[PDB]
Amino acid sequence: SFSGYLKLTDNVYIKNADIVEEAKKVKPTVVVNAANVYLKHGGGVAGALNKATNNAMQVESDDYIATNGPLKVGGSCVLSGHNLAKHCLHVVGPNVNKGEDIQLLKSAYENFNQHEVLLAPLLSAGIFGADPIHSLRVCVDTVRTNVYLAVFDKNLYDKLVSSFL
Ligand SMILES: Cn1cnc2ccc([C@H]3CCC[C@H]3C(=O)O)cc21
Repeated sequence: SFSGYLKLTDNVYIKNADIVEEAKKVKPTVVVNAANVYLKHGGGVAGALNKATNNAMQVESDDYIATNGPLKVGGSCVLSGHNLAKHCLHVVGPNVNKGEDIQLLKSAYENFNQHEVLLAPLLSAGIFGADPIHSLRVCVDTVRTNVYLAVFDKNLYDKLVSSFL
């Protein structure tokens, strides 16, 4: 099971870890990808998860978009977790660097409530351009299921713990 996490609330846990390395160790039922609407997994968490699957995540994702069209910002889809997890929940948080509405971050975290336990990154933070302190606050105030957050950047992890209310 999950180890070395700091408990933040009744249901939210956090650790300074690379989500690919965590997924390889734990083999969680669900790993969350920080996806975009086209499921083009180029960089950040998505680029890292897809590389760890030897591009199988991108081949599956292209077939999903060909059949279904793009996701909505704030939406999600459940696809295979390949060699990392049973499932991958691809969730699209708003990208502030593309000018998207930060108010959609709560809708994006609501997708997590459809799963009892998840390994996840902070949505909309990192290269998506939003404040990670705000993303952690929306996560705690929105997700009711058990979420294990992997924060890759050590300096960011220390900042998030020290500023958590
Ligand atoms: C590259 N990579 C691997 N595992 C990750 C988990 C998280 C992240 C990003 C998501 C937004 C906040 C940022 C971070 O926690 O440092 C990137 C990762």
